[PDB]
Amino acid sequence: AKLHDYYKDEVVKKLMTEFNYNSVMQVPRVEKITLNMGVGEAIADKKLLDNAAADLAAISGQKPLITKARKSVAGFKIRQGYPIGCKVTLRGERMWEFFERLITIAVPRIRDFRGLSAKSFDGRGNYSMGVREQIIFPEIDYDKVDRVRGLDITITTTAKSDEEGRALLAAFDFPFR
Amino acid sequence: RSLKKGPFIDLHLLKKVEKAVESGDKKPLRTWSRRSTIFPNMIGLTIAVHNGRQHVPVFVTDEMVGHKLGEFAPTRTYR
Amino acid sequence: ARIAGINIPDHKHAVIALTSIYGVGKTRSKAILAAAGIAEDVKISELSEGQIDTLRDEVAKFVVEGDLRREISMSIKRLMDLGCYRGLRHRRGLPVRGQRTKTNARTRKGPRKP
Amino acid sequence: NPFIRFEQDKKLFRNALEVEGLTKGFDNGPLFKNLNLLLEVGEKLAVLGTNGVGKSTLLKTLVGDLQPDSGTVKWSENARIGYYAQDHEYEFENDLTVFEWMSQWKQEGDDEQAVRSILGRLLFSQDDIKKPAKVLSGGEKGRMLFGKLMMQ
Amino acid sequence: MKKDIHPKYEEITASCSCGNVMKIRSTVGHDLNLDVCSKCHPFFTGKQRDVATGGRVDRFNKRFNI
RNA sequence: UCCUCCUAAAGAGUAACGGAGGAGCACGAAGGUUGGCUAAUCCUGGUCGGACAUCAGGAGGUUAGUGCAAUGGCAUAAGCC
RNA sequence: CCAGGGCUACACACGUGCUACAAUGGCGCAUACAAAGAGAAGCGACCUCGCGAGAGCAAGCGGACCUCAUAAAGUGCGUCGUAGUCCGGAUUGGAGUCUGCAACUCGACUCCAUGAAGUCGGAAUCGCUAGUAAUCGUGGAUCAGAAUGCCACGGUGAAUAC
Ligand SMILES: Nc1ncnc2c1ncn2[C@@H]1O[C@H](COP(=O)(O)OP(=O)(O)OP(=O)(O)O)[C@@H](O)[C@H]1O
Ligand SMILES: [Mg+2]
Ligand SMILES: [Mg+2]
Ligand SMILES: [Mg+2]
Ligand SMILES: [Mg+2]
Ligand SMILES: [Mg+2]
Ligand SMILES: [Mg+2]
Ligand SMILES: [Mg+2]
Ligand SMILES: [Mg+2]
Ligand code: NA
Repeated sequence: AKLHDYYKDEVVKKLMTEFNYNSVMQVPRVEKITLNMGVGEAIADKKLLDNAAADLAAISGQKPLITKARKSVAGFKIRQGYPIGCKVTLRGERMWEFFERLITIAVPRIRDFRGLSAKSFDGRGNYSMGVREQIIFPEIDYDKVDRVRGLDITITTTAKSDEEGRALLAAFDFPFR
Repeated sequence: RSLKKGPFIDLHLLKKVEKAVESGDKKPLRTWSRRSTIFPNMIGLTIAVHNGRQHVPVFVTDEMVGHKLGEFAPTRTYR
Repeated sequence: ARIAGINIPDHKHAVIALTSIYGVGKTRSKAILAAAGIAEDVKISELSEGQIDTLRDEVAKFVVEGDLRREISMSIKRLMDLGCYRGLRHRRGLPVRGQRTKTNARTRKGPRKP
Repeated sequence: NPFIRFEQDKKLFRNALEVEGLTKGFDNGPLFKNLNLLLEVGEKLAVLGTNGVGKSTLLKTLVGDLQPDSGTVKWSENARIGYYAQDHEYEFENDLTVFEWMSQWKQEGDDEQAVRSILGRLLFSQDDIKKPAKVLSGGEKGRMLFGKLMMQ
Repeated sequence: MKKDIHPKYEEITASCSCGNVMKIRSTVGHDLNLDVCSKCHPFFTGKQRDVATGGRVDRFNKRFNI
């Protein structure tokens, strides 16, 4: 949306001068957003996973992909094929539409918001963030929902380092400390 | 809870507190005034109050100003 | 009908529905209607949605269920960490106002465990 | 011997029924005139009579399905009514299976276990629950409606 | 998109009490009114107004009216 | 009675009341074909979440997998949809 | 002899009580009918201030005159319409008044908020034959302050005894 051309018109020029880039497109860019939540206790009951899937489809207008256990582990008593959690990945336009409304309404609605930590990068330039609450998004009316299941936001950028990854997210007015 | 006026402390504690602040931190004061309220000038001291058998060292911090000296000295043992 | 948390109870007089807010009792309830121009006898489902707006802001001047739980929590938590005598009685789960524990005080001790 | 037991959820305390005057009759002389009634939380109230006098039409309008010319039946504040009709065939339709049919009736228990046990407690083997719920016969149709009120 | 297996996704008008009228695409079905957005959220000026819990010495000193 | 390895001396075969393990089945798809896909284990970052669930990157390379014991095999996959 | 602490400690058990579980009851407004008793480093009118505990000035009374001191159930109107509720009042946080050198261990009371167990109680067991049982209020002793206990006073007032 507006964030996309804002990136084209401002962020590219902001980062080109800062890091002394020689080519136009060597500046990093975000390529996808991955949303999930592993309900886990859906081992006992099935209707929780269908409820979580309805939440993710409300937060982002896509049907979540149900994910199943990769290997049987006796610690939590699960086996291969058991659906454990959902997953949604956003690319292109729908990525920006969710991204713009994450940084502008959802995060400011966090109860006792103090600031998102800037040391959450995975060592290559990608950002991961928990939310602990699915009510901060306006698409939840607090009455349909029953549980307090949290999401897991992942920012997959093409940055070669977290030093560049921090700068790219900062140029989008990301609430770091 | 005391009354409308006059946070009540004994002279001998108040007199001893005055000489305690003139030399910074010092040795703990061996006092018996459990009823004496903690004045703000007692912050940072290491007053020792009687619990019946043993003077216990209580280190007065900024948050203990409305309480009394014997309030931080348990006087009966359990388990 | 709808205040800070929820004014769910309908069919009830005004001075009773506002009692459902954690932080509003009875005299604090009557303070709202005295300055809101609404009589005590008035029903919640009968008053207009415009007067709900005036009810909302008067309640907001007090401290209610949201921030009052935090406000109370620090009051208890301060004593516990400070190591006061009342802090000890909060940790041990015994009455703090200096009363009997020989046979009574089942409210703080709880169910009888022999 | 199937092992069935019914347990409450809120257990109202004062009374359940409140009937003022029923005066319900289909196409002939009305089967009852007023029938002032009160239950008082218990009183298992065995309705009786020879067949054809309208004891089943009393219960059907006591639960609010058939509208009477009465003045309402005034259930309690938190009544959770469980119905076992004299004829029970509309429930066993749409070719749900034994496990499928039982599953939707629940409020807090889990879908895989704690409904297999309740369904399997009343004599339903492992291979008996993977067949359509409409092909059941007689007592098993009745036994389902006892299990229906187990989780409910 | 896989042809009507997803919820409806349209454009709504989300606005704040202090303005902040920003058009967005969401799945609610009706416009939404909320508090101050990230533009006017006091996460960058109320820091001193946020860490203020406490105060006992000065409160007693007020009661020292003699 | 049948199957796998060693004794069995680099073709086949080769004994002992020699050393070790399995079978008396299963599947109407777990067969045929076409299209597509690639694991274990680790690190980092991430709400409940934890040594270990689900996710995002990187190392690794088949140390995974095969309805069933062992041997031989399998990336053109015989493994997974 | 003195200061501080204890007799107020709490996995637990018992005895005697107070308050409740409500609709012949809660709450608001108005309105009546008592007896007995105490008071001088004491009872302390009236008025003003404080929502209240009380504070300031302060007459009278060592008294059938003055103070404590309004008695309360009852009575009429309204509301609540069977809910853990407009029942219940524990526990806890905050802000205070007063007696006292001193209210932390441990005082009473008032205000704001919080508002729990309890929806008539197992085996067993207690009191009462008439102004009695049942309930409602009041005073006195001890006492600087500190009673649901003790001693006493009256109001309404039964059922049954073959
Ligand atoms: N829809 C109807 N139309 C006409 N008459 C009806 C209708 N339903 C019931 N009746 C008649 O009214 C009476 C009510 O009978 P109903 O079907 O309620 O069962 P019942 O009398 O309790 O019988 P049973 O003891 O055999 O179950 C009967 O005489 C019946 O014939
Ligand atoms: Mg050979
Ligand atoms: Mg050879
Ligand atoms: Mg030979
Ligand atoms: Mg095969
Ligand atoms: Mg192929
Ligand atoms: Mg094949
Ligand atoms: Mg002594
Ligand atoms: Mg004693
Ligand atoms: Na019938």
